[PDB]
Amino acid sequence: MADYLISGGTSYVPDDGLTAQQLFNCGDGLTYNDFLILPGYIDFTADQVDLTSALTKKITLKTPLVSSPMDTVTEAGMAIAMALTGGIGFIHHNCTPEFQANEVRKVKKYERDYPLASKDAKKQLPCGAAIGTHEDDKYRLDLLAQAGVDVVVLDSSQGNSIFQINMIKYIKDKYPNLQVIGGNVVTAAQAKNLIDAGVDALRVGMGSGSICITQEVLACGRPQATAVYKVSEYARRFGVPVIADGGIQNVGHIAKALALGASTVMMGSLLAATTEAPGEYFFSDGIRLKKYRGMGSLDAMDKHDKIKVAQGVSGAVQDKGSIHKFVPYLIAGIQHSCQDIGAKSLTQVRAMMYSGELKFEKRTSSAQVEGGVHSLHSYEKRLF
Amino acid sequence: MADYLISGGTSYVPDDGLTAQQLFNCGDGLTYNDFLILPGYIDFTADQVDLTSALTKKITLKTPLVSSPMDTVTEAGMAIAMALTGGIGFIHHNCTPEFQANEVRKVKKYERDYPLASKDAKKQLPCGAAIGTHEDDKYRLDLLAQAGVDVVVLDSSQGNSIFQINMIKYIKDKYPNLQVIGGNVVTAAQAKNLIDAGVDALRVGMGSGSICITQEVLACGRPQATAVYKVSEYARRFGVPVIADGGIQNVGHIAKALALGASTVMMGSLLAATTEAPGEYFFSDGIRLKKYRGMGSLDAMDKHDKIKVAQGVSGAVQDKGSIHKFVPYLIAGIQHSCQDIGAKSLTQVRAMMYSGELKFEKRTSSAQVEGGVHSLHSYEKRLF
Amino acid sequence: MADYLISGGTSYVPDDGLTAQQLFNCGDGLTYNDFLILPGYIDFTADQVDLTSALTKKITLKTPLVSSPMDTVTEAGMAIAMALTGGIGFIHHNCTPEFQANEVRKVKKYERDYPLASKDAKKQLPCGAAIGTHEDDKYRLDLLAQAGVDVVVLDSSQGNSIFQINMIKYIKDKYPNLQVIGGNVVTAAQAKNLIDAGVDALRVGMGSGSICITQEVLACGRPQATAVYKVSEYARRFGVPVIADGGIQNVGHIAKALALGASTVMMGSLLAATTEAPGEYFFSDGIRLKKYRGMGSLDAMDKHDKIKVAQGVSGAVQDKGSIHKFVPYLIAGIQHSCQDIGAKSLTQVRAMMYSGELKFEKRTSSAQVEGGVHSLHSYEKRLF
Amino acid sequence: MADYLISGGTSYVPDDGLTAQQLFNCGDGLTYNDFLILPGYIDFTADQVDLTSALTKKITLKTPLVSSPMDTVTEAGMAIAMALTGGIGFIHHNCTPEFQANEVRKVKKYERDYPLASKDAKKQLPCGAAIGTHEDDKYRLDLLAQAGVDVVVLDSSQGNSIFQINMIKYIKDKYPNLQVIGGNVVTAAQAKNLIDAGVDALRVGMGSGSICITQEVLACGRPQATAVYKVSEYARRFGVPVIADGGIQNVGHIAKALALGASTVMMGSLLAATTEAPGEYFFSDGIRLKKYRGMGSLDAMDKHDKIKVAQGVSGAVQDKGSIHKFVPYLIAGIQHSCQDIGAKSLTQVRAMMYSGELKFEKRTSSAQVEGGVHSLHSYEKRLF
Ligand SMILES: NC(=O)c1ccc[n+]([C@@H]2O[C@H](COP(=O)([O-])OP(=O)(O)OC[C@H]3O[C@@H](n4cnc5c(N)ncnc54)[C@H](O)[C@@H]3O)[C@@H](O)[C@H]2O)c1
Ligand SMILES: NC(=O)c1ccc[n+]([C@@H]2O[C@H](COP(=O)([O-])OP(=O)(O)OC[C@H]3O[C@@H](n4cnc5c(N)ncnc54)[C@H](O)[C@@H]3O)[C@@H](O)[C@H]2O)c1
Ligand SMILES: NC(=O)c1ccc[n+]([C@@H]2O[C@H](COP(=O)([O-])OP(=O)(O)OC[C@H]3O[C@@H](n4cnc5c(N)ncnc54)[C@H](O)[C@@H]3O)[C@@H](O)[C@H]2O)c1
Ligand SMILES: NC(=O)c1ccc[n+]([C@@H]2O[C@H](COP(=O)([O-])OP(=O)(O)OC[C@H]3O[C@@H](n4cnc5c(N)ncnc54)[C@H](O)[C@@H]3O)[C@@H](O)[C@H]2O)c1
Ligand SMILES: *c1nc2c(ncn2[C@@H]2O[C@H](COP(=O)(O)O)[C@@H](O)[C@H]2O)c(=O)[nH]1
Ligand SMILES: *c1nc2c(ncn2[C@@H]2O[C@H](COP(=O)(O)O)[C@@H](O)[C@H]2O)c(=O)[nH]1
Ligand SMILES: *c1nc2c(ncn2[C@@H]2O[C@H](COP(=O)(O)O)[C@@H](O)[C@H]2O)c(=O)[nH]1
Ligand SMILES: *c1nc2c(ncn2[C@@H]2O[C@H](COP(=O)(O)O)[C@@H](O)[C@H]2O)c(=O)[nH]1
Repeated sequence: MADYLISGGTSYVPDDGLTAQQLFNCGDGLTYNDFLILPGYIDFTADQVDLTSALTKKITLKTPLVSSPMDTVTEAGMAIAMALTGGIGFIHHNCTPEFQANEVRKVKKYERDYPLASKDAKKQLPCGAAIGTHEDDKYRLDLLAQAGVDVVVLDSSQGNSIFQINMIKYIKDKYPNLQVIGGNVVTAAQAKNLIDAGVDALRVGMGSGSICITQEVLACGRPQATAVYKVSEYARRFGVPVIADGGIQNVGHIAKALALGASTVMMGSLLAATTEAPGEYFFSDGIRLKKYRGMGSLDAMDKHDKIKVAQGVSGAVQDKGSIHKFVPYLIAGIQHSCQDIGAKSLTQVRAMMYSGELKFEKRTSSAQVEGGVHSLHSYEKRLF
Repeated sequence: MADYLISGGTSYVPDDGLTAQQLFNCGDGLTYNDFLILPGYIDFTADQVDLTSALTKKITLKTPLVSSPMDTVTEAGMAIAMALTGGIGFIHHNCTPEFQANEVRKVKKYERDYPLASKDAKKQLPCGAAIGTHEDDKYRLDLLAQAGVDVVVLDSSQGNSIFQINMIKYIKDKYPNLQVIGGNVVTAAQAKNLIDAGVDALRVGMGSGSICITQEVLACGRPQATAVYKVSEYARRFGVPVIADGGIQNVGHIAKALALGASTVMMGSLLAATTEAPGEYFFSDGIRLKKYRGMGSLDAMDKHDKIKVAQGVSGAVQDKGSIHKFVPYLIAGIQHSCQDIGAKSLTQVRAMMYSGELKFEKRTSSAQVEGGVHSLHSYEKRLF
Repeated sequence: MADYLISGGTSYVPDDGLTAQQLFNCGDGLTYNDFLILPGYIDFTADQVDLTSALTKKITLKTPLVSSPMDTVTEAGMAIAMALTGGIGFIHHNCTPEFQANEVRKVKKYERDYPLASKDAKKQLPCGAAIGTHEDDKYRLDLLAQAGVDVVVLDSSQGNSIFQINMIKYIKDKYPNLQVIGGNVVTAAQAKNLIDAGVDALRVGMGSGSICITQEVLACGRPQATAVYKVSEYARRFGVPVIADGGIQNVGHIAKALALGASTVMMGSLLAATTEAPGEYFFSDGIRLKKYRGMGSLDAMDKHDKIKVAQGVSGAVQDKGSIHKFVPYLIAGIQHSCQDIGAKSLTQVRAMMYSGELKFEKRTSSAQVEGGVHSLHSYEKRLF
Repeated sequence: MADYLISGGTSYVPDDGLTAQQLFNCGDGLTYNDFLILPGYIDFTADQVDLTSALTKKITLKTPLVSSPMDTVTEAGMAIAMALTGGIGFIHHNCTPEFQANEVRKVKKYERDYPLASKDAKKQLPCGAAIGTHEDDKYRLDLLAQAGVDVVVLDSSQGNSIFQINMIKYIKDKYPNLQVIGGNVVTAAQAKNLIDAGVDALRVGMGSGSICITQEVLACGRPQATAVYKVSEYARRFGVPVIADGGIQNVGHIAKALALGASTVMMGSLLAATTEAPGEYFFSDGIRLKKYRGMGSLDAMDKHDKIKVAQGVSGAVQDKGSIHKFVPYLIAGIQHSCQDIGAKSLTQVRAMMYSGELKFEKRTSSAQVEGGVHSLHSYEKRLF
């Protein structure tokens, strides 16, 4: 009976790799490409992995994927597609309040099989919308609330402000049933103020986005993986989920963001130039392209005698096809990643991470080269 | 559903204190008085604590207490008392083989209520006996095996020898059903050789005993708490329990030895001058005393023209009363200690320790003074 | 204008010594004698130091001193004396509920000048009382509430239990206006559970008391200075004050406990054998003495067939005179200590400590010897 | 009253990121791109940020921007433009003394709206001029003093020399009212000698300039961010401001230099190929360009048989437009950066930095890639 009595089953496991706490205690400003998750023990098949995810304190999704509130990413079409694949879309506010409300209404009234489709308590697709922290945003909010919006995100580069805190309080007084997402934040100190003010989730990231130049221009921000880990670890103490926002370039980045403590992942460029994204396709040197621009680029700010300091750029992204084809690929990828690290659900991934059972490893520059494609004359990379 | 979905229950727990791995990675030669166990969460009562303990790979006891094979500690009387209170005694070999075998026979034929009493498969009290690693010990072993001994301990200060390894192999060939305890060892390197040779448990400790001067004379040994932790951590990988032997002065020391990975605790001085211990009581300045001596003292070695290098001393210990009164006090103490640290069983204490959930703290010299009785003119310390 | 413009006043200050965060990040189990506070800048006189202190979330005292709920320390006489000198006393519960309630009534109805005297909203002296976590303590609590008690302390060695959490909830439901002190705790993990359950203050300390042997017997506890710093730092986040309890031997210890984050300091032995303490004076070899005993000593437990594991001892303490003479000395000492470290109030001491402005230094053993009296043939130590 | 009494307001702030002292204690030779400033708490608008800056002990500017004394950067036109936008220009000395004095006189006699325009006590634009440390520089200094120059910079790659110290003493004897800037220095040891000799400011930087090859040729220099932090921290003790000189490529670099302790920032390439810069525009492959060269390049040294060891290169820089359009953009950028990090003035930025309230983070190579523009097919970067 010694085989059981020494340690209560709870067998010996050789200690290899670093816990997340150790990896991010080193003070290096790590981001996603700087580390790997070590593989675990596999006892099940990839199709059994559950991706149920908390968007806010009270809104639950079938998948962890959400589309960013950007005028080249999310309108009613994108919101409908993401809700049907089991996520959610946030409708941008670079438009008039009535226009934005009409987009919300199209999503709320919408209606080749969608077992994961997100619904509210009335069998309607959920829809989010963005607002600012200026005075006219109160009227915009009233119209959105009337359209039946399910959650609003307070859209700012630096959410730890008197303006955002006042707006949060105004909302939680006038609309007690509305869920509010605050941000963007990258530190626990910012997160504390926003959680004290009553947000139901946090949007995490500053300057990591593909179109962002805030770190270069204003010298302020944080490496994204560290930002996600630190804010998630703080917000977990109060039961507040975090949306990891910016710098997602592939399925591995999604999996890493979730393993570091995020509950949902927001995507910009990775959903741009899909069919459901707004704007028209164009051609340049034989490649199909669609515009994709920062909300702080001059063109986006000139969308309605003083210096305007641009914080984003305006570019183009290559065609990706349909959301209905692309999102299943991401889902299958995340499921395979969970299987490799030995977890039956995203909830269990994060539980293993906080308990120290999940292990990580740094990657030097040579290790990143080794990790990519190398030593070939030519190749084709087809993902699915 | 976020309250569950973020981390799967598995709530936030502030990080305070050191894991055992961290405490013993510091390289300080710590022993028992140098550290404390931090308190945990209490959900049950002390009388519900289960003290079931593995003595060997195949022998299980109701309590973790065993009496040392010393000619001032354990003969048939002590062995019977410890078996009745739920532990075991090891009969010493500073005597003729027929004498030792007769002691074993008295224990095996023995027979105010003993629900914890240790039994074998034939409703008989279990009994251990010590042997050396010289040639005549083979004949001594034959007699002990005929008397029906349940386990033998190979009695040496430094068990990692060709002599002990040969004796272990001889025993495991001639008596395949006999359990063998090897030792004493204080390092993983020694433990590896003995476990490879096929021992069913390890006796841990060198120079920590109350009567021992081996560290002073031969400069060889180890601080006991470190020795127990290191050897237990190695032996756990192969399912081999360890007996922590030497330097136990009180119930806190017992609890610490068990929390560091030991399965059973051996006691010398703490059981000397009990009524069941051999030898007669005497008086010296109005105090009742009984002799207690090291097996490597000159008097013990003169018990059967060359230098004899003594490794122990010969002294006297104050009267303690009956084993039947004293052992219940130790049991109640260990149960209260487990309750304070939040464990329902010794198995769960060790599981918590290896998983990092159990936390520890060092104690400076001022901290040890603060921990003891201080700032009083006089006092009486009555333990139970 | 550079003299101002470079750093906004905020002059250069050479970096010397360790912040508290650094001192307690080292992992050594430090207690009070292991460190010193470095002196600061003096701009005022000692008599201007304000000692206003928070006892609970809603009870404020003129001084930080409280008397322990022990049957050799605090009854109505001690409670009246401590309330008159600007602190508070907690009446012990090693007595019948009616007896305890009568003590509370004597304090509440009491009535050579006391500008610091503690009062409640009705110009009555405040009074605390201790209760246990067993079922009959509910009836004891009802009687105490009727007597008009202002605060109750839940009296346990290990407060992080289902029993204490249930009792706290029962109290906060039946008596919403009663302040409740939970404990004893020594870790942030324990503090989290108790703060979540709704305590208004925390009692900190396990095994540090002069009469305590818990660390020796049960191996569980913590060095007191570390315990105070860690729990205070956690409890500060939720606005919960801590009472530092046990191991206070002099004014320097009081000052250190307050600088480490405690709001009030509890005293046992240091108030025993005062005139107001219960029990009679006796003589032993020409010294005047009074009994002082742990609440977990056998005699205290035999105050009304099973092992009782003692956790305290029973001793005697030398006569100290009157509380009305002794407490002013402690007050003057604390004020001088604050002046030396450059703080106008205890609140400002703790603010400096948390901001890193207050600096500390470790003391080796030789440093502690040098710090005490040395190099003399004889001496008299008269404190005031 | 506990909410105030525990810590005196002075709320809890989660500890995230590194202080500047910690960031530069690591011994890595960091420069600007290696780190970020973490965002703080915003309570005000960007247009309220005050950029008042100390140029010397006694000269104060409305903005922290100064133009470098280089013959492709600063003559009378540039000096007038920078003084009108609230900064200052230093006229180069690669010319005859009478020529340089005539430039100074044009600035001193000069005359939209310029609310920030720098003035002296006589309502005249301030003007600086560079001199060397050779004997003929004494006569050059006499002419400059007669032209009414307000400050002189002693122009050297390595200012910690007997020549520079003698020249400083000569100046402070013959012209007690003239402000003197010494440099360039990169270490506290050099700064000590120059401050002891009586300089009123320090020019910091060696080899970081865009046109500089000193680090490659002579192996001597320092990474610029470390140089600025170290020298600023030393010079602050004596009330001496530092000008951060070299390697400024964008607004984020300016903000970082100021947050590390610099009072003003000097710019070379970033002001070259402006309209006010001397030299003519030319075309090369359809791009408008203007020459920009190091003062230690062969062409600059051949401006008046022996090896000349070049320390700079000679190149061309793309057209930037007018100083009057470009400088407002930098000003607005610096103000937004201060707002993001939560400071109402540059003085407050540095106060937060020295007090440990301002926090920083390192950036790995992957973090720098993530910080830039990525994951796009094409883009346009328009800054304002
Ligand atoms: N790193 C990022 O995540 C990031 C970075 C840059 C821009 N963006 C995006 O670009 C867009 C612009 O964001 P932004 O940060 O400029 O936010 P914003 O437009 O709300 O802020 C503009 C400026 O006005 C101030 N302001 C805000 N509310 C105010 C009020 N009520 N009264 C007075 N002043 C007020 C802000 O503090 C800020 O200085 C947003 O959509 C944002 O999401 C994101
Ligand atoms: N620290 C401790 O735990 C400790 C220390 C000293 C003594 N003791 C006790 O004192 C007693 C003395 O034991 P010991 O350690 O002296 O061991 P031991 O009496 O078996 O050995 C005595 C010496 O003889 C050698 N030897 C052993 N077997 C041999 C063989 N077959 N052929 C040739 N040489 C052989 C040993 O290696 C050793 O040098 C034991 O009861 C022991 O438990 C214990
Ligand atoms: N280090 C210290 O601070 C310290 C140490 C020892 C004793 N003491 C003092 O001595 C006295 C003894 O306190 P104690 O710690 O023994 O606590 P206690 O007397 O309340 O508990 C005795 C035992 O009964 C259990 N128990 C408590 N409430 C229960 C309930 N409702 N149902 C079932 N079981 C319950 C406890 O968990 C504990 O094991 C107290 O006055 C205490 O303050 C203090
Ligand atoms: N890293 C930089 O900041 C940097 C680097 C290289 C060049 N520069 C610039 O290029 C130009 C060249 O400057 P430099 O550093 O060559 O200094 P410099 O021209 O004054 O010195 C040239 C050499 O002559 C020596 N010298 C100087 N004064 C002397 C005296 N009175 N008597 C005898 N010898 C003397 C110097 O020590 C040096 O070895 C300057 O405008 C400088 O600002 C700057
Ligand atoms: C910086 N960041 C900006 C800007 N507009 C939006 N954003 C942020 O980027 C995210 C998208 O990043 P991708 O990497 O493309 O997925 C958005 O969600 C938002 O947080 C901007 O102008 N400057
Ligand atoms: C050193 N150690 C010795 C000797 N004889 C026995 N022992 C060891 O001491 C243990 C008992 O220690 P206590 O602290 O009294 O409980 C024994 O079990 C054995 O391991 C000796 O001569 N020298
Ligand atoms: C251990 N600790 C005990 C016991 N009774 C009370 N206490 C604790 O000691 C404190 C007093 O300590 P001093 O150092 O004398 O001031 C009490 O307040 C309580 O916390 C006991 O039996 N065992
Ligand atoms: C090295 N450094 C040189 C030389 N001439 C001037 N300088 C330095 O460079 C600064 C300008 O740097 P940018 O990065 O263009 O702004 C000047 O202010 C001066 O310190 C040289 O020949 N070699």
